[PDB]
Amino acid sequence: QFEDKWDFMRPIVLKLLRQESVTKQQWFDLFSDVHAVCLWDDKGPAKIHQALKEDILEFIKQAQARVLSHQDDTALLKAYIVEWRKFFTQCDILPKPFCQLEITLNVEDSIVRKLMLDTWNESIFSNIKNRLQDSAMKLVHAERLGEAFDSQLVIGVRESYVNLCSNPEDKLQIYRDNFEKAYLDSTERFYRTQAPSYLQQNGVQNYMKYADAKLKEEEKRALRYLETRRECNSVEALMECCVNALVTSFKETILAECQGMIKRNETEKLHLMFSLMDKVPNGIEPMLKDLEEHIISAGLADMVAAAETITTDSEKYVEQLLTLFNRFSKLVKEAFQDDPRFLTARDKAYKAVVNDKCPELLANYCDMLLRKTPLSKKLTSEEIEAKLKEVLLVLKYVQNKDVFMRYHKAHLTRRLILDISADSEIEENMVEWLREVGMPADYVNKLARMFQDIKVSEDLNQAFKEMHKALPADSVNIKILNAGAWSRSSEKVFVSLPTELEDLIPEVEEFYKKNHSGRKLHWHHLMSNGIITFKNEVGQYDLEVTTFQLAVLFAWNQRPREKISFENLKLATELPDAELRRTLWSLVAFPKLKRQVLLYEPQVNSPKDFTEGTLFSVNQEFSLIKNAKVQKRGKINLIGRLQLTTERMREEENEGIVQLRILRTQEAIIQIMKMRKKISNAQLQTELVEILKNMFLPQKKMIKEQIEWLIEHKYIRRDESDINTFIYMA
Amino acid sequence: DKMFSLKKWNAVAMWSWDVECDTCAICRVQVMDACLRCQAENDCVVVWGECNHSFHNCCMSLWVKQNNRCPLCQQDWVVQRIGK
Ligand SMILES: [Zn+2]
Ligand SMILES: [Zn+2]
Ligand SMILES: [Zn+2]
Repeated sequence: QFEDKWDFMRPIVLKLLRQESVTKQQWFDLFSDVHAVCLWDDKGPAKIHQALKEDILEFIKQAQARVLSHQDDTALLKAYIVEWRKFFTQCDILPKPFCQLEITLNVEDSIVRKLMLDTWNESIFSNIKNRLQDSAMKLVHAERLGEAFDSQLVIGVRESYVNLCSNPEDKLQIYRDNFEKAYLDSTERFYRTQAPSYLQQNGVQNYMKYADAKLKEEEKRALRYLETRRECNSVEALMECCVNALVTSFKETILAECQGMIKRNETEKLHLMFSLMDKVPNGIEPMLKDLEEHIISAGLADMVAAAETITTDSEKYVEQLLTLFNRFSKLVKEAFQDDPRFLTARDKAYKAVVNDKCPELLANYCDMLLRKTPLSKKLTSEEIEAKLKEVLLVLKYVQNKDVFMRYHKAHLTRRLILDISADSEIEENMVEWLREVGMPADYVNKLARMFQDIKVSEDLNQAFKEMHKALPADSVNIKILNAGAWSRSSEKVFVSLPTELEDLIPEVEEFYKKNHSGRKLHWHHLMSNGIITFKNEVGQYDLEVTTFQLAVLFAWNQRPREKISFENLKLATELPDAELRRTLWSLVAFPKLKRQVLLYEPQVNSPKDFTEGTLFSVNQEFSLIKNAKVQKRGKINLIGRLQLTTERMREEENEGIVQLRILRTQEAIIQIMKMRKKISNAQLQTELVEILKNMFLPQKKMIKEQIEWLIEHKYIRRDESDINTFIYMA
Repeated sequence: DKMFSLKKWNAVAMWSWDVECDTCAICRVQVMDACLRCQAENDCVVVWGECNHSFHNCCMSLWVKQNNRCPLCQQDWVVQRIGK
């Protein structure tokens, strides 16, 4: 029975419990006798645990004294650890001589081991415990103060907490519930005290740096003072606690810093913040907001202000938009570590910037860049393209893409009629560029067609340059264009031409008809221009003038000193007052000239100042002036704006767009209804918005009107039970 | 050797289909006047095809529903311009 075997076992058991030199023979004497106890004595398994409890307790009490006696908290832990190590060692050794006990009452689940761990707690680790913990925490505090005590003292304590609760059901019960708890009590307490002491005198960024540093140090302490054996998970929560207690609390001020850093593009300071506030469950999200706000505000501020100063300054419009894009793009790439959330905040905000709303201006601006303007003359062909390349972004954001393209195309048409592009390639680039934006092929293709048409027109031109030998063929360049596209309007300001031209046109028409049967010319003299040698008393100067001006000037070909009235010129040219006045004005008041082509009695400031009785004559003193000297020959342009885009044309294009929107909407409805035979207004409107999205945003009012039309014209019909539901008809 | 001796002329003109600026062809009212539907149930405006043929937008839209080709020739239809 137990009382027969235990007397031989105990001595050995004690040695196991005191970590003494248990011999192999003793290992087995005990082991064999352990089995005998459990087998022979029905209560053996219990008695052996009891005797063990007593033997264990004796050791534990010795250990307690060996630790407890040390009123010095650190000496205490040193002793604790020492005793602990011996204790733990036996915890893992004893179950071996006692396998038979553990099997009858698995050395891993060892009941004795449990009793040992429990006894340790009962006498030491759940009482001197108070000091074990206070000490460990004072030491953890020391590590935080800078008093980097030998980490092992706290680690040791933690190892004990963990091992004591090694029970597989909750291997971290004590550790987590008490050590991590205490850790946090000390962590938060320490830093809830120090984190403010820091900021109290330190700047926000200084604190933030300290804070993050503290967090890194805490990660190290977590690897040391806290457990690493397993995933732990709660250990992360502890880091979250550090953040919350310290950083999130402070976040209330850090976000103010965010806004400031954004305004100054202080990406490094904001970079730190990004990381720190990302850790803060409710920090980085407000930062997203701040970014969005600044970008939109910049639009409402920087973009809009620019637009007002810009008028025609395309470079600034373009660059300002793109400067903002890039300024903030950079910010996000650095300050916000290229994080998709900030990229999105930016994307949305900037989209607003772009739509904060007149693509028609952007179009005018692209024209300025593309064509040979004083603006474009300062740019290398590559720079012109580059600016546009960046503009791609703007247009992608622009909702009403059709607006931009309408105006752009209107400008292209003109550019190709007059050949006033910066160069040829920039035009080709622009077309491909629009494709790069992702713009509607309808417009982009038409632009491409404009170039193809010029090619065809020039084939014809060449024929005339070779055949007409009124003038020396070659001298004339005739562009016969596709009216359906090039005749942007029905504005055909017919003008009576010089004999040299009037006697040519019949041949142009003749030849044209002989090769273009079924076709009809539209003599768009308005866009026609040419060069005449201006014979003066002082010399011979070529003039680059409009066809209308040629007709005006024609009046004096054989009589330079005769006065011809405004009205007589009107008649000679068969012009309307509006155009006549404009062309005359240039002839008698073109900018930058020291000499005007025509002289006249009353003077004008602007075209409107001419009167029917205004007499004009040929400026026989006309000359290209150089260094204030009269040249014997030269060349002067008197066209300028006479052939350049007015509020009238701008509005005509505007309505044209509106009508296109209407037409496309109506067609889209039909297409949708063919696809889905019966759908709600919501479904219809949704699909319409999507289909037309790459051009513009459809308005429900317009859609409604198109629906009514389509109903009236039997393309669709309303559902008998729902006026919002439509059914394809016919 | 006249006062303004022609040296160069950059002539610009467009072309369209000849016959006469008459009727609409689908319908038949003057291309510049109201169309079968407006002038009767009273904005009938104009539309062009890449083929340079022009009709009232209202007449060519109705026709395109039977087949998407130009009434006069028979090439695939494509709006060139809606502007007047
Ligand atoms: Zn109509
Ligand atoms: Zn046709
Ligand atoms: Zn018609």
